[PDB]
Formats: sequence, structure tokens, C-alpha cells
Amino acid sequence: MLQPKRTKFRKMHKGRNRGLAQGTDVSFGSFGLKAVGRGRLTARQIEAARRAMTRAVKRQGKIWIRVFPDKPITEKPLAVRMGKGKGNVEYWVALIQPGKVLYEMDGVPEELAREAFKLAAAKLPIKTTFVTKTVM
Amino acid sequence: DKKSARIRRATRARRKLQELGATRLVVHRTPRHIYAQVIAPNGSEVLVAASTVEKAIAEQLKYTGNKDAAAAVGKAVAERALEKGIKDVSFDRSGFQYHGRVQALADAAREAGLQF
Amino acid sequence: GIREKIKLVSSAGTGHFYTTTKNKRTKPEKLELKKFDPVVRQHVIYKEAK
Amino acid sequence: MKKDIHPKYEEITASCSCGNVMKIRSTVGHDLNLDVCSKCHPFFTGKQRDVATGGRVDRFNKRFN
Amino acid sequence: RNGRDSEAKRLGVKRFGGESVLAGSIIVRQRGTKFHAGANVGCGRDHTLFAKADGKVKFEVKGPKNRKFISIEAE
Amino acid sequence: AKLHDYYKDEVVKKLMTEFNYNSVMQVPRVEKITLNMGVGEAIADKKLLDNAAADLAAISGQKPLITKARKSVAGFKIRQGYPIGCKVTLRGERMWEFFERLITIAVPRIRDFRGLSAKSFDGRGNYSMGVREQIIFPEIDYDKVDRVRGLDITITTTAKSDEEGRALLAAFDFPFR
RNA sequence: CCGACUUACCAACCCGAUGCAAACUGCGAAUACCGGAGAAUGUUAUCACGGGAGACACACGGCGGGUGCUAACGUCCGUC
RNA sequence: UCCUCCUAAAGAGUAACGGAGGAGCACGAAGGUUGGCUAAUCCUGGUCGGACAUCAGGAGGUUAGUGCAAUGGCAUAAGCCAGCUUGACUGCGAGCGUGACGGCGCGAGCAGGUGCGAAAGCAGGUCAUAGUGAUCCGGUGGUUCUGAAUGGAAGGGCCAUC
RNA sequence: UGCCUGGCGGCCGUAGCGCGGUGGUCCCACCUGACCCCAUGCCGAACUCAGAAGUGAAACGCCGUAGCGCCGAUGGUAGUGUGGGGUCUCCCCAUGCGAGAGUAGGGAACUGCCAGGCAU
RNA sequence: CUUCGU
RNA sequence: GCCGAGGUGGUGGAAUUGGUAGACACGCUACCUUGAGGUGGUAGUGCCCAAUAGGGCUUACGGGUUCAAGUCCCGUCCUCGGUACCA
RNA sequence: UAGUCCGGAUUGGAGUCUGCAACUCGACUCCAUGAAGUCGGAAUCGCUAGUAAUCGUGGAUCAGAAUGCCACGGUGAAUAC
Repeated sequence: MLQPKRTKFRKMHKGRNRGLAQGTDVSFGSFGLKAVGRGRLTARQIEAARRAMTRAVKRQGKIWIRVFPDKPITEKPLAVRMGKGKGNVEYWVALIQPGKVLYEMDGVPEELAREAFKLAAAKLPIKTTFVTKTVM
Repeated sequence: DKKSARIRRATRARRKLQELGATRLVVHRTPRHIYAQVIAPNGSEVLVAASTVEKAIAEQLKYTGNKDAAAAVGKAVAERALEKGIKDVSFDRSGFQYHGRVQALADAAREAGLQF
Repeated sequence: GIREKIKLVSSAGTGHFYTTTKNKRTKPEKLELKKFDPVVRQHVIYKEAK
Repeated sequence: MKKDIHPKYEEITASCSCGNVMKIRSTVGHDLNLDVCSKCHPFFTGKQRDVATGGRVDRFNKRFN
Repeated sequence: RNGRDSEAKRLGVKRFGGESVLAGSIIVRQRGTKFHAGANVGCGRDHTLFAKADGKVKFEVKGPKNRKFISIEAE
Repeated sequence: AKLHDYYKDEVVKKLMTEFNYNSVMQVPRVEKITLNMGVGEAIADKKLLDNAAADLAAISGQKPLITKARKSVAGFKIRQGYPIGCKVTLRGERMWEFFERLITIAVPRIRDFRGLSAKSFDGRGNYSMGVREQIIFPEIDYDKVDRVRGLDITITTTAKSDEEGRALLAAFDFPFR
């Protein structure tokens, strides 16, 4: 999984996922999987999509993960009442806005990139799209 | 280095004289010369200046960079200040130590009638 | 609270004292401390006392 | 310099063994005698004298004929 | 473990710019020196900026360090 | 003193003739000499520092400063503000006296002096050399042997680079193996 | 003791290209709030002093949020 | 119970068994004032000495320091060193801020007496915000203010204080 | 009136670094010596005093250069007060305000009083 | 105190 | 699940007022006594490097405070003791 | 009365001699170097008189190579209730 080594505080507020993305353009690779819809990805979904995409392209070329979790999501145990403090940190999500290039890759042709990106996008909760690297 | 260090030693008391609204007697010391100005409480105009680089003060002295040149400029700046009439001024030693030539000019203005 | 609580009494015109605090550990000396006495209306020497 | 804290600094005449004399200001309190000086030292003149750095074949031609 | 907080100290700018202040009246209660003292404005031991003359409050940005000052027009 | 005059004539002439110098204030002049004695053993004993103080007061002319610690280090068992060394700054006629005694009557006596290092120039012309024994100076009685207690001497020069400072030093027939 | 010859490797500081932050800010609104001036409006709507109170278990809806599972006709605030 | 930050929605305020940390002190110098100075961390050179002690120079500019948690501040330094000192002074106090109130806080200036400084000035504690408890009852000291016929006194009061 | 220089400011990076060239009659800086005032927690380095032989080396001032720092539009976008709407843990519409970043570009400051030297 | 099997 | 206590050499156990630990007693190693073991007596000993004086690493694991952490703050792992009630 | 003019290990250089041959691995010489060691823990050995202790010499083996072994003399005790 992906998780920040020594984050500053262990628990953090919920907040909202409002607004659009920042990593809009395909910058490191030639092909990218871009988020169409809003949501948040746990580190398990990110690593599962990475494994499926890597098995698909058989470890040729390079694959960039353009998003890090860095947001602890806490969750209370079972059969516990409300109150008594904030719950223990159980996983780490990444807040994903529309227009966010989640993944990038290069070194592979466009057809195997297309099949790999379907095989990776099947693991994520959000709707995605395939985008190509543009100039300007 | 030697110039920038003296500026902050002055800048402590220059700001206080700016707050109090005092008419400043600003001395300047150099190994060759000495200079004295009386600057108005705002700080944008001066009232009277006297120095050793004036010919009228320099021609009467042995050397323009000693204690006696300081005393002559102090006497001249007190006499010229009372030629205008500026009776109560406040002394600004401008970051120099007081005792050397700044004390000669200050003693000369104090003895010739410039009340600080 | 290990800093003990002392009074210091005027040498003359003794109808006034000041009160303060003093560490008995590091400074076991007297506290002379010339202060103002509003009965004599002058500044006099003062003296430590319990 | 401050007055009494410094030790006394008297001008003495130290005498080298090879024949040089040298008036210095020092604090030893007396006159002083030397052996080696800036002149007449094995390094300062040019007699530095590294050893043979291998006299082996010269030793063989000296020993054996 | 948590649940300890203090009581708020009611800081902030009390007399905004263009207001009319009597002498002694408090202009800014603050912690550091966010606003410095200018003409006819005193700084307390609290770093509280108060009025030393009657007039209009003015905020300015003076100094080489681009820092703020509070002055008073003696009106 | 004498080496000051030897500078002002011969070394100024030489350094005009070997570097192109536009001015006589372009020449490297030697600013100060600092004699540091980093005793370090004052973490427990106190009088050994007061003996090294008299050592630098004898070797040099004037009384030393006692240098305290700048930061505390737990590796060395020193604390913030413990008097861990001693030092002497000497400049003017006193550094010219000390420099003439160093170059003439002390530096042969370093007990197999095979020639000190010329690579010890730090980068801005300042030279630094460390003597291991304070008995090389003639100020020591040798009936009053205390400890080995060497020091380090740093000649600080107004040269810009290594080669200008080395020209200034070797102009004084400095040893330089 | 010098020390050289190379790699399945982990990699600081810098440099450029990417993101993230309630407890980060070299930037920074809209609103809100304070003060000054002007016309119209509103049965003085404002302030102070005095007689009498009640009330101090709130609920839901929008908007900004904490907690919860961005669960609850949940819980706790701000504002209407 | 008190202090700092966030929640807190750019005035103030604002809850929860919300998220994080601290205080129940210290200091006659660590206070006042005058004069002076300016960091951390790297690189290089150098006796022991070494990653890290002291020295010198350059880089760098406040990444340091503040008696103590955090925030705000700080170079005119509020940070660092030295001389002389006791303003850590008495009676007040215009006008404000802040609380339902008890209260708490800031304060120019005025009168007396000082300390530093050549002087203008500065000082009625400390860079600021924590370091604390009301009243009763009683203890010590000073003051003819009262003092149960009268003169005293005891006891009350008032002031300082525990 | 025109250059240079010095003192105090106004303004606070379009103003500051960098790189290069330049100034010495004055002014300034370095400098010479420290009998004396004063000075170093050692040290005439600094502070200070008595002096002008030397130099413009360093520092500073001035000119030049965009490698940076810096300023920076028009348009757009994000946000948002108010009134509506939905496919409502987010958005949209009518209207009002409208950034931050970036881009074109600007850019090696401007200036008030006083005093000195110079040339008109 | 003990002193491996035949 | 909550509270309290403890995790220290090969072992049992001490140092919890922040000043570079293992006191004690076993064990083990070398020597001695013994025909030879056992007991007994002497000198050792936490583990890496140099041949020394030394130097480094050492308190379950991770990180912070502090000039310095076994000691303080904190997270997780484990072992003990108490508790886990009223329908 | 000092690790010292004690001690003489270790090491460098220069040699000699025997021997076909001296590196592994001989003995000695000369110069330089100058280590541990200041009477030795628990324990344990030899000795009753020309003995213990101490000082030298000689021989066998042997081309060369004894601090061992075997012999020989010089000085020469203490104690046994």
C-alpha cells in the first residue's frame, strides 16, 4: 500500500471534495488514465489497479502513479456507541476530483495501453477515461 | 562593514528623536573633517549647517580634523543657530562615540548657548 | 513554592515595609535593596526579615 | 595594551652556535643561547639529504665481482 | 485525552481606520506587534496600541520592511 | 620590526615584479597571527587550563583569552560555557616580533623538522600550522615540564588566493617542503 | 596500511518537472463587521432609567462545518 | 481551574467524552539604564582532536536564540556581552478594552523621592499571553480613629501583611 | 544652470543581487603613528586620538549588461453575496463582485532640502 | 560424596 | 474492550530523584586441589574491532523533548493482575 | 634508588665461519634500538653438610648448531623442638 512515512498529525478532519483537479495534463508519460468523476481512492484500490495494469503490460515501459493517499480515514469499531473520542485511523484515501490524471505510462503502444487501462479502471470506484499526451 | 555598523547604532536614537519631534543636531565625523547640521523636527529640511569643509572655518585652523576643529565648528554652529534663533535643539551623536570630537563640538555648542 | 516569602523593613521610620520573595537555596545572603519609604518620604536602606 | 596583566617584554640578544646574533624582544627574562637558527640548519640551506632510496644494485656491484 | 482549551482573549482591532479616538483609548489589542506604533500612538507592556492624542486613526505601511503602523491625525 | 622592514622593501618589490599589480595596495600584507591552544582537558581539572594560559603567555608576548564553549556537545562531556581552550591574537609589531622568532629561532627546533606542509592554505591565502610540542620555543625552562601541550598557529593574510599568499610567505624564505 | 576494479541495490543536499494539508502561507477575494457623510423611508423603529414577567428540555429546512459510515427523523456548533 | 493552536465559516465570540500540547513556577538578576555586538548550519586549513570541543577564513542570512508549551512578534533587536544600579518606588490617574457580576487588563500625564545617561529621554518588573482562588474567622506590625460613668486599657476600625 | 561628492530624508525590490568597466583636484574610503583622552573580557582588528607619505587594491558612488530576484496587464478560470433549479454528500441558471497562478510585456529606480569641489 | 559396560 | 504493572546479559533478578547500566547470585571460561569427576579456592566475563590504553554498539520496536533518556512524553507488539455489571 | 650506567627481549644495518647451499631455518660478532619486568594469586617443589644456594670449566652427539644431558672443581650456609 501507499502511505506517508511519518505524517505530521495522525487524525485529520473530513472536509469536502469540492472543486476540480490540479494534475489535469499528462505530464510524465504519453498515456494517462484520468478521473472523470469525484470520489476518494483508498491505497488498496490504487495498488490493485497498479497490479492489474502491470500484469496487463507484462512489466514493459514505465508506469507513474500520479496520486498519493496522504489523508487518514478513521473508523470506529463495531458495537461501540457514539462519542468517547475520534476513532482509530484505519486506512488512507486520496481525494480525487474530476479531471485528475490518476495514472500515466509510456514505453508501450496505444492498444496495450488501452487494454491495460480498462483492466486498471475496473478496480477503481470512479469513472475514468483514457487521455493522450498533448503539446501546448 | 564599518559604515553599515554605525548606521544602526545611529538608527536606534534617530527613530526616537523622530517620535519625540525634537529638532536634531546631527554631527558627522571623518578622519579628515567634521560636519554639523541642525535638521528640523520633520527631517526633510535643515536649518543651519557648518563644517570644516567650509572655507570660512577651515582657513582659521591648523588642521580640520582634530578636537580644535570640532570646537570651532561647534562654536560656529551655535552662533549661526542663534543667528537664526533655534534655542532648544537635541543632540544626535549619529552612532559615533560621544567623547572624542563629538564631545568637543557638543561642549562648544553648550558653552556658546545652544540649550541641550 | 520553595522560594520563601520575605519582608524587608525600613531602617528608619519603621511603620512601613515591602514584601517580596527570595530563594533560600541559591542566594542565602541578605537583601539590602535601597527602596522608598513613604513615611519619612525619602529613599532608605532596607533589611531582610522573615 | 593594558598595563600590568602582560608579562615584561625585554629586548635580549640570542646567540646562535654557528656565529649568528639576533636581538629579539622576548619574555624569558635573561639572555639566551641557541644552537640552530634560520642560517646553519640542515633544511634551510639545501643539505636536506634523502637516503639512497634503494642502493641494492649498487650494493650488489660493491659486494660481488 | 483532549478537551482542554482556554478562554478567548478578545484581541483584534478595536478602533478601525478613520474612527475618532479620545486620548488613552485602545486602538489594537494584540499579541506580538502586527501593527506598530506611529505618531501619537503608544505601545503598552501588553503590546497594546493606545491613543496619546485626540484625532483620526490611520493605518499606514511604512519602513523598509513593509510593516504596518498606526498613527493619529490630531483633530 | 626587522622583518617588517624586510617586507616593506624586498617583499613589496618582489610581489610587484612577479604578479602584475596595478597598485601598492594590491600586495598581500599579513594581517594577524593567532595562537590557539585547544586544551580541552578542562572538563574535570581546572588548574591545567590555568597552566596552559601561562604557556601561551610565555610563548606569545601578551596574556591569552580563555575561550569558552560555543555549543554544548554530549559526545565530549562539555557544556554551554565551559572554558575549554585559550587563544592569543597578536598584530602589529608584536606579530612581526613573533613571526621573526618563529621563522628564525623556533622552526628549526621542531625535533626532526623535515619541512612543513605548503598545502595547508585554506583557500583564501590564510596559512595554518600545528606544533605538537611547546618546548620548541626558547621561553620554556624545561625544569618546569608540565605536559606536552602543543598549539596551532594561524597566519591570516590579506591575500585573495593560495598562490598569492604562498608568494607572500615564501618571499620571507618560509620553509615549505 | 596504501587502496584500486564493478554491480540485483537504498539513496541526502541541489536542479527541473508533479501533486497534497484544520493545526503550512512569499498570495487572496465575495460577504460580514466597525466608522464617516448624504437623500428617501419607517407611528422612536434607538438609548437610558423604573414597575411586572416569562424563559434558560427546543425541533426541522437551506448554507459553512466537527463527530459518525460526507449513515440516521443521529449528535454538536455558526447563520438565516 | 488557568495558558497556546485548530474546529471557528478573513471584526469579536462560538459547542462536543472533537484534534494537539502545557501551567500550579523562576530570576536582586534573567529587572532598570547606558554603551557595544549579531545568528544556525556547511566547506576548507590546522597539535592531541575524532562525525561533533578550540582557532582562522569563506559560504548563508535569522533555517538561530528567547528561563519553560504553542501562537504572534522580535535587527532600532524583545536575542548576546559589560559598567553603574534597585522604577520589582509611594499617592494618584484622563480615557479605554473586557466580563451578568465578583472582577480582570491597558494607560499618557500629575505630585514626592530616586537610578542610568553628556543630553533628548528611559524606567511604578521581566517579548506578550499560564504560574492561581472570593468571603468568614483569626495571627503579626503601625496608627489616640473609636473606646458602654470618667482616665486608661481590652476589643473593634483603618493601613501593611499572613 | 550643468556635472561630480558628502549629510539628513521621501518612497520601500520597476529600487535588490550578479557580471563588466570606471573615480581620486576636492570629498570619501583604505592609510601612517599611537606622547597623551579613550580602548580590548588577549589584541590600536573595533572604539578613540595625533596626522596626510602612498593608493583607488578592497569598500562605496556612477555608467553598462537580463542570468535571476521584482513588477505585471487584456481575456479566461476558481470562488462567491442574493433569487431560483436538478440527476443534491455535488453542481447548474439570471444578476453583482471577481481572484491566485501563468502569459505578452515592463524593468539595472525616481526624488526634497543643505554643504563642498569643478566647469560654465 | 562418587569412581560407566563386559 | 478499559484500567494498573512490566519487557534490561545465557538465567533469576536490581538500577524509574534524567549524568556514558547490569549491583547481587547463578551459569560459563582459564588456572589450582583431585588418580579422575563433584564440591572447594584464585582470576575472569554484555558483544564488535585493533596486539594494547582504547573506540563503537547495548535497556521490546519507532519517533520526539533535552547538553544528554533504562529513567520523561507518545505510538504499536507482547506478558501478567483487576474489570467487563443492571435488565 | 631511578625503570635508572638495572634488565637485555625485539628490530634495522654491517659482517664472519662451517657447509654444494644459511630464504623457509644456523651460531657468533660489531653498531644502533631499548619491550615486559620494581620479588610474583590460589597453589606447589627441592634440600639434612662440603649439602642447598651461587660461580665458572670440560665432554658426548657434532661439518656447523646447547639455556638440555653427563661430569668437574671455587666459595659455601640456615635448621631439625
